[PDB]
Amino acid sequence: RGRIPGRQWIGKHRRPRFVSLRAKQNMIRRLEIEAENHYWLSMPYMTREQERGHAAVRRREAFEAIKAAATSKFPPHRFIADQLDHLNVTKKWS
Amino acid sequence: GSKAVTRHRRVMHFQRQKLMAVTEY
RNA sequence: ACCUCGGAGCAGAACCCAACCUCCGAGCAGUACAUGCUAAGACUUCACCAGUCAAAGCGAACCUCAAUUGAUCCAAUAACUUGACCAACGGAACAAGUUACCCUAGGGAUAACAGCGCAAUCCUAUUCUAGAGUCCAUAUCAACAAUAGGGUUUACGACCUCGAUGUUGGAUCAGGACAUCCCGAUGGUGCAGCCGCUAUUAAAGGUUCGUUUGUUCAACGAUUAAAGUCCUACGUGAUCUGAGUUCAGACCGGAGUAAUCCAGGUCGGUUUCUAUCUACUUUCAAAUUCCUCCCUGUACGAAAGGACAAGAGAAAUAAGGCCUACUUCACAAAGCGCCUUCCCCCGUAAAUGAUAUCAUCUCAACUUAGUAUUAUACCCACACCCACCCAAGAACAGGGUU
RNA sequence: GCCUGUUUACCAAAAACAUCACCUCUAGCAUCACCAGUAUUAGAGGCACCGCCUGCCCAGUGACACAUGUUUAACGGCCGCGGUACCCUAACCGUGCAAAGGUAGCAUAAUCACUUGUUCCUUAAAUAGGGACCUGUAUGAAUGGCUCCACGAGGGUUCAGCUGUCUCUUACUUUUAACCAGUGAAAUUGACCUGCCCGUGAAGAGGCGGGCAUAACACAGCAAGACGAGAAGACCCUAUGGAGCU
RNA sequence: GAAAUUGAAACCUGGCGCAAUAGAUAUAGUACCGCAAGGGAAAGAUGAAAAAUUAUAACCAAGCAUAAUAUAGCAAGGACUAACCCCUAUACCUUCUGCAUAAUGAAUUAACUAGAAAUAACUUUGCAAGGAGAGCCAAAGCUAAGACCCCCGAAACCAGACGAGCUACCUAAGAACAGCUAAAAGAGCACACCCGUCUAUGUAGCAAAAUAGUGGGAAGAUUUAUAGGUAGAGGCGACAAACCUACCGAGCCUGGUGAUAGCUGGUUGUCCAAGAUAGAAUCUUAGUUCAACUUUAAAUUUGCCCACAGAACCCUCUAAAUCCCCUUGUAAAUUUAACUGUUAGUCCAAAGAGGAACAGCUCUUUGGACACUAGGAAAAAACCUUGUAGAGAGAGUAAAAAAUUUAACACCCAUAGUAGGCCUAAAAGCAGCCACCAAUUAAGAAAGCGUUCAAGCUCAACACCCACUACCUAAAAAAUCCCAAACAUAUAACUGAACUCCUCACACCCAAUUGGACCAAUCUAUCACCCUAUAGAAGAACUAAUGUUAGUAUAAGUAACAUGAAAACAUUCU
Ligand SMILES: [Mg+2]
Ligand SMILES: [Mg+2]
Ligand SMILES: [Mg+2]
Ligand SMILES: [Mg+2]
Ligand SMILES: [Mg+2]
Ligand SMILES: [Mg+2]
Ligand SMILES: [Mg+2]
Ligand SMILES: [Mg+2]
Ligand SMILES: [Mg+2]
Ligand SMILES: [Mg+2]
Ligand SMILES: [Mg+2]
Ligand SMILES: [Mg+2]
Ligand SMILES: [Mg+2]
Ligand SMILES: [Mg+2]
Ligand SMILES: [Mg+2]
Ligand SMILES: [Mg+2]
Ligand SMILES: [Mg+2]
Ligand SMILES: [Mg+2]
Ligand SMILES: [Mg+2]
Ligand SMILES: [Mg+2]
Ligand SMILES: [Mg+2]
Ligand SMILES: [Mg+2]
Ligand SMILES: [Mg+2]
Ligand SMILES: [Mg+2]
Ligand SMILES: [Mg+2]
Ligand SMILES: [Mg+2]
Ligand SMILES: [Mg+2]
Ligand SMILES: [Mg+2]
Ligand SMILES: [Mg+2]
Ligand SMILES: [Mg+2]
Ligand SMILES: [Mg+2]
Ligand SMILES: [Mg+2]
Ligand SMILES: [Mg+2]
Ligand SMILES: [Mg+2]
Ligand SMILES: [Mg+2]
Ligand SMILES: [Mg+2]
Ligand SMILES: [Mg+2]
Ligand SMILES: [Mg+2]
Ligand SMILES: [Mg+2]
Ligand SMILES: [Mg+2]
Ligand SMILES: [Mg+2]
Ligand SMILES: [Mg+2]
Ligand SMILES: [Mg+2]
Ligand SMILES: [Mg+2]
Ligand SMILES: [Mg+2]
Ligand SMILES: [Mg+2]
Ligand SMILES: [Mg+2]
Ligand SMILES: [Mg+2]
Ligand SMILES: [Mg+2]
Ligand SMILES: [Mg+2]
Ligand SMILES: [Mg+2]
Ligand SMILES: [Mg+2]
Ligand SMILES: [Mg+2]
Ligand SMILES: [Mg+2]
Ligand SMILES: [Mg+2]
Ligand SMILES: [Mg+2]
Ligand SMILES: [Mg+2]
Ligand SMILES: [Mg+2]
Ligand SMILES: [Mg+2]
Ligand SMILES: [Mg+2]
Ligand SMILES: [Mg+2]
Ligand SMILES: [Mg+2]
Ligand SMILES: [Mg+2]
Ligand SMILES: [Mg+2]
Ligand SMILES: [Mg+2]
Ligand SMILES: [Mg+2]
Ligand SMILES: [Mg+2]
Ligand SMILES: [Mg+2]
Ligand SMILES: [Mg+2]
Ligand SMILES: [Mg+2]
Ligand SMILES: [Mg+2]
Ligand SMILES: [Mg+2]
Repeated sequence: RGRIPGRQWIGKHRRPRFVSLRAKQNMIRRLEIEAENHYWLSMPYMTREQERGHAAVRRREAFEAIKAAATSKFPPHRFIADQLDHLNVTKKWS
Repeated sequence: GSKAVTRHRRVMHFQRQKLMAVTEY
């Protein structure tokens, strides 16, 4: 008997969706996990001013390796062995 | 699309409704 | 209403961003021509075409405002330069009106009737009371003030629908809903009795006979209780008619040089489909109401007048049958003639009782109208079947043949 | 609308085109129609008889004279305001324009919306029909205005008498209808093992969710739906795709 | 679109084309259409002996019986001992953000039909300061090869020929019109005749315009037999833009022409990878060009949140934020050349406008989702979870279910100074003014109804006992019929995806677009001849374009339908 207007999810007069208990428990546990993450992310170690350049050497070496791998692009080698053994298509009982 | 202030109450979003229902007095 | 560009908010603190969002303007100017020639580096109106700042040198004494505008070709001049309101301003060197006599390739991206979301336009039911109703808001009317349901109608957008959604009525056929005219049942009244109003429950029915204007609109004569409303593709054109509304002709009046056109009027203007699919083909039935007669000329008023209720008799619509008496006209079938139609439906008026020792009809336990009904009649024998007849019948099927 | 007639062969057959009466202009004339004719003739145009009549204009166009003019029965046009006695419709005067500021007639009409006008009649009941009025600011004197002798498959109403259009339909025959014998289609078909309600979706569900519904197969009638069949809609819009007229 | 200029070797018989929907249309320019020009299509299959009319060679598509149906449902999948019964699941390509939608196309089978190409680019041989079989290019170039860019569908215009046998007009010779009234008549009724105002029948009919009367004329502006003429930049026209051989606001045939057309539709086998749109200009928003992004192989090194700090304002507030940013997490960022495509998109949340502080309405910015997979919310397009793919009858998780229901009340008690002061006749407790007194225990010159001026009722205050003496107000009814059902009382855990893990190796789920690898029927060269490979070419693939042709089902054995009777077949009857 009760008819819903155009689309029960968008528009003005829409069918309202409510909350039960599973959603509340999920929100509670997610908020607890996020509060635990906030607590564990509330303590540094080097206090910023003690890391002006401790692992920059590894980054520079990795960048040099990536550059050497990207600048070493060349077509593969071409040998005569393939062109010679391709003649074995018409091989008989030899 | 409707404005921010209207007279027909305007039902909020699903996530906003869940947040308001889980954070009650 | 506009055709180019700038500024103020939308766009708030690097930048860009539109609207038929609301405002100021600009097609220039008040004074010296070193307003000479070269040459690093950048921004760049979201591309390009375009525009702007400037290191330094030779040359010279010691530039203000925000838009403030014009390219290719060509033309004038020995030369440096110059020419459009090309305003449609990224600018065809020069082209008006109509087609209801029109054609074509397309578009529900973009329309007229529809279906769709709110409702600018309304009723219904209430909160409160300025004012009326003789005093007196709630017998009733209602504005300046608020809350809930809908699209009856005009409009907002064009979301499937231009490889086609037939458009106003009327005949026939009806279904659903009350915001109910009535018969069913209540309370009050500014209810003295028949004439009226308010609020509730109930849809089993009707919603006439006619005229003219083209009508769903609208106008007038005669009744009862009424000539009620909305939706069903503004119900129904594979059922029916176009009286106009959607053409080709013409006439009157007007605009227009003419052509042409008219939500100004009129005369006539082809209405095509063999039922494919779903679904249907008595659902067997328990009606409704008007008038008259003793009460009745009684309560009532000052007088008009007339009932509440009961009994009886005559009558109107619909349904179930008949030919023997009236008609159509005859070894048959129909109506103009004849018989019958049987039960309610939820809103009050009142004892006792505590919670609340009074009182209390009860979304407490109960008692009265206060629930008709767990209703009653057609019709319920498994097989003799060539053929004939029939009040039975499209075939089939149905009955008789002693 | 003078009449007879004719026109849209195949949706309009009409008030539409024509017809005698009238009016305007042009031409001094011999070989092929005009015309083997001569200004009582011929050609080019407008209305279309008989009765009353056609009042004005070359500022604008064309035509004729090139003498500044003539022509309108050639294209077209004939006011507004203020003062104006008790009430509309004014007598009269002033003002500016121009060719004149609506002549005669007729009507709320085939005549812009107001307009279902005052009122009488025809009906008991009449935006239907007839009669006397123009604020008709948009009728109007050959884009001719009106009665009249006769007529119209033109458009509307009515009187004495009658036809089942209806109240309320009915009695019969044929075509046709139902079966038997054969030739035997057309449109149309994505496949169907094809029911209903509520709700949703490209916004109108037999194929989606939840319910209700269910042994199978033919014949005989109606239309409620499958936005059913025929025309790439004739109505609205786009196209630097066309065509007709002026 | 040339010219001047070196120049240009006589004679040899096939198809890396085909076999009747291909190739000329052709067995033939035959039938058929119009008076006419002209248009113009399928044809023929046994065999050495048809003078072998024998017995066989059968087997495959669409349509049929053999052998019909058996409840339920886009015709499908999972399955078990058995078709159904159990669960899930909304046909195909397209203009479109979104289509099975009730938008477009479709009955099948067989044949045919749709990406043809330059400058500039990429790769691989050869030669080289030279390359190239004269000509051209060159500060590492030159030559050759490979690689690449659709089909069909209109109204219009000209040129060369044809039509007045139907219809418009004209010309010469003929014919037609009973009867009555005949007023003398372009008179009347009315036969035959000319045209057709209306009703009824059918619109795939008798008929690509019919059937009877009601109709007008029928001695003339009438009809008709014969022959000729007027034709498209025109003929004719008692003017309908009417007619000109069934389709004339401008004809048929042929050539221009395979005309053009921003407009419609279609566009043929597999896998993998990459791949989604700040805008400007245009007689343009239905297109085009340039920005931005996407596609390949190379060169260079920096691309992203980065931090103390930096980014005038002014009266009145001025938020959420942004721009440059070595650390750290990363492997990505720019350019080179060829380039196709997006450039006619929506909803949700946030910051604004028009509108009604209306819409699934429009205009800008940021993020997400969709035109890519699945699950939940009933079906779902914007809500949430989730992304890189299997076999297994494995396991662990993300999202994932609504509760409200309430309107009560106090038990009793009331004398008097007075009609306290005043317009109206008076207002005596409720018409207005400052003071609103005063007696016994205790009551207002009046706290709520009925009162022209008085009476009737309660409440506050004694006397008297002494429950809560009050969680404040917050519900609604339209048209086919309301919708799954149920449980307030065995212990919070469990169920629940394509997310993760187990044995395997991992390229095997985006629109347009781009790149990389295979596949097959023809001919040719090389090997094999019971059927395949290496290389070159293509008329190289059809579930679709109201695509063309031939066969055949549903519609449908549906509509239409014939012949008067008896009979010796010599006849008779209406
Ligand atoms: Mg809906
Ligand atoms: Mg720039
Ligand atoms: Mg300087
Ligand atoms: Mg322009
Ligand atoms: Mg421009
Ligand atoms: Mg016309
Ligand atoms: Mg015409
Ligand atoms: Mg068309
Ligand atoms: Mg509409
Ligand atoms: Mg009052
Ligand atoms: Mg639309
Ligand atoms: Mg349409
Ligand atoms: Mg269709
Ligand atoms: Mg149709
Ligand atoms: Mg009621
Ligand atoms: Mg009537
Ligand atoms: Mg209708
Ligand atoms: Mg119908
Ligand atoms: Mg019909
Ligand atoms: Mg007629
Ligand atoms: Mg049937
Ligand atoms: Mg069906
Ligand atoms: Mg006449
Ligand atoms: Mg006709
Ligand atoms: Mg004729
Ligand atoms: Mg006719
Ligand atoms: Mg005339
Ligand atoms: Mg005159
Ligand atoms: Mg009038
Ligand atoms: Mg009448
Ligand atoms: Mg006549
Ligand atoms: Mg038969
Ligand atoms: Mg869908
Ligand atoms: Mg439905
Ligand atoms: Mg369907
Ligand atoms: Mg179309
Ligand atoms: Mg254009
Ligand atoms: Mg053009
Ligand atoms: Mg042209
Ligand atoms: Mg032409
Ligand atoms: Mg030469
Ligand atoms: Mg051939
Ligand atoms: Mg051929
Ligand atoms: Mg077969
Ligand atoms: Mg099932
Ligand atoms: Mg395809
Ligand atoms: Mg299309
Ligand atoms: Mg659309
Ligand atoms: Mg379809
Ligand atoms: Mg379409
Ligand atoms: Mg079809
Ligand atoms: Mg002739
Ligand atoms: Mg004629
Ligand atoms: Mg005569
Ligand atoms: Mg006659
Ligand atoms: Mg005419
Ligand atoms: Mg073409
Ligand atoms: Mg375009
Ligand atoms: Mg929108
Ligand atoms: Mg839109
Ligand atoms: Mg008292
Ligand atoms: Mg699992
Ligand atoms: Mg995974
Ligand atoms: Mg991918
Ligand atoms: Mg080919
Ligand atoms: Mg091919
Ligand atoms: Mg095929
Ligand atoms: Mg068809
Ligand atoms: Mg086909
Ligand atoms: Mg049939
Ligand atoms: Mg038959
Ligand atoms: Mg016969």
